[PDB]
Amino acid sequence: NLKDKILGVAKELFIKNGYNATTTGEIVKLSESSKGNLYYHFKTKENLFLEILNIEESKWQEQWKKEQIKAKTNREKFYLYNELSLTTEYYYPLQNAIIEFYTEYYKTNSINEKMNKLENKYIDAYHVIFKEGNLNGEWSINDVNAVSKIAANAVNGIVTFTHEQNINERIKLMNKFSQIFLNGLS
Amino acid sequence: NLKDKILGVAKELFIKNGYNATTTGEIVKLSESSKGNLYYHFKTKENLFLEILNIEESKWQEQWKKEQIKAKTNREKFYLYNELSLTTEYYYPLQNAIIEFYTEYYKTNSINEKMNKLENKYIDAYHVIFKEGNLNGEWSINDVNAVSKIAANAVNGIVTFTHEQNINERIKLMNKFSQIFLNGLS
Ligand SMILES: N=C(N)c1ccc(/N=N\Nc2ccc(C(=N)N)cc2)cc1
Repeated sequence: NLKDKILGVAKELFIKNGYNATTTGEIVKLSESSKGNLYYHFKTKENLFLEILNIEESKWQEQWKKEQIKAKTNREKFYLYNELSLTTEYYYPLQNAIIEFYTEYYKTNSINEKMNKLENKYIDAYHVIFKEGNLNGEWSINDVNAVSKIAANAVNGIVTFTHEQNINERIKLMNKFSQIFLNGLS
Repeated sequence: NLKDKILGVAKELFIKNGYNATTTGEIVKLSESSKGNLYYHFKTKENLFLEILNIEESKWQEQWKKEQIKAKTNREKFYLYNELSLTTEYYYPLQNAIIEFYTEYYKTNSINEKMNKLENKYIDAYHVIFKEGNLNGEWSINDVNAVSKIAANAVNGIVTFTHEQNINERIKLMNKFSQIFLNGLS
């Protein structure tokens, strides 16, 4: 709990003021903890942030798990998951601190390491969809892992580098993509 | 040179660090110049940055012109463009910085105007490729502009969120993408 309290307050601090501006000092006092406790649990702000990202990652899976029920077939799960990724991030408060964190620790392979363990989790989503899709003759892919890293990053790029147009156009495009992509698998 | 020497340093700081990560003070102190210098050419930081992007963009589209000749069909031009994006030292290595600048300056329409004019060069390459492919009868695209934006963004995605993996593993994925994508266009 004192650990959970820290992660909760930290999450809010990062949202209201960003990664860089937020100090462990603030986190320490606001969660009524201590530098020692914070160190014992996370060692560094970087690690603390990675753990928040971890928790967020879990919630996203939990969400997806109950959200994918609206998609009977994997084809649909592909469509839905990509659309969800696009819409939910449009209003994800932590997104900014993440940008800040990423573009701040992508030079050090230290933190860059644990981040892939994290990204892998986001790719599993696809992995499952593509594997499951195979065992249902929805398509036939022999290099799942591959196609999965692709869908993951292709989708993230569409979500990340299309910031300017109205939300409908985006969803329209993202869907066009899921269509094209799922078609090139046949 | 002077102006051109600034652009050179800034370009490095924007990559080696980030948009926000680097300030007008750094660029100056690390160029033997002084504060009250940048004006007629570099009035503001957002101006200096947008300038760098303009450069890198044109240096890349040019390299592509002097390299796409090795691709007889447009099908091959697509693969080729996507592969090179992984190896070039232009534009793409500044995507991280762009992301920040785009999510922290997409309000003042004074930017989104010029900022988006730069987004047309980005998707143009695919525009030409996809459009020409229609004439060359290699495929049948109706919503070229959409596909171009989609391909462009999808690719930037595979390029940006994999910069920490075996450079050849990347080429591999990217090629699998190009394959998957084009096969979907028909
Ligand atoms: N195949 C991967 N390594 C991979 C998989 C999933 C993934 N997901 N998101 N990545 C990601 C990367 C950067 C940002 C950002 N700060 N703009 C946001 C998200 C990123 C990378």
